[PDB]
Amino acid sequence: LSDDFKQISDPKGYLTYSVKYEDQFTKKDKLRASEADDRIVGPTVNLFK
Amino acid sequence: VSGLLMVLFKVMTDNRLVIVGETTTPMSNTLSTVVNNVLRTTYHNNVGVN
Amino acid sequence: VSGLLMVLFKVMTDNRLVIVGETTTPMSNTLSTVVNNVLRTTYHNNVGVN
Repeated sequence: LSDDFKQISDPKGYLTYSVKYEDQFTKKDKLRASEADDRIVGPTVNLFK
Repeated sequence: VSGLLMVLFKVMTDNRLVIVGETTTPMSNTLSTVVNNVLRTTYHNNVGVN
Repeated sequence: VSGLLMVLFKVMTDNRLVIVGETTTPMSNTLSTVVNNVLRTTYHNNVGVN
């Protein structure tokens, strides 16, 4: 068969996010949650440090 | 005005099909009542920023 | 009656200021419904006996 389009595991996207951190603004409250409380809302917390 | 005409070429000659892979399902006992009624049963494991 | 007069000296010549340090905040998903409405948002990490 011709095989027109190829398949992928996860989609990419055209518009992404950037950030400029200030390495002197740290809160002194190391918070915590569960593991499924972590995974779903996980990498999104580490883009908005 | 040549690069903006070139980014329009790549988006047009696209050809990709998304395939479900890696997905896992969490339990109700292991989620905050806030992060629960926002999830539709099964999330995609490799979740993106938002 | 000399030692009880001496423990009264030490408490009088005191001078200490408490400084908030080490404090952490737990989540609502990770506490028993009994130990939850007893905590005011943030506890002091180095909690004492009671």
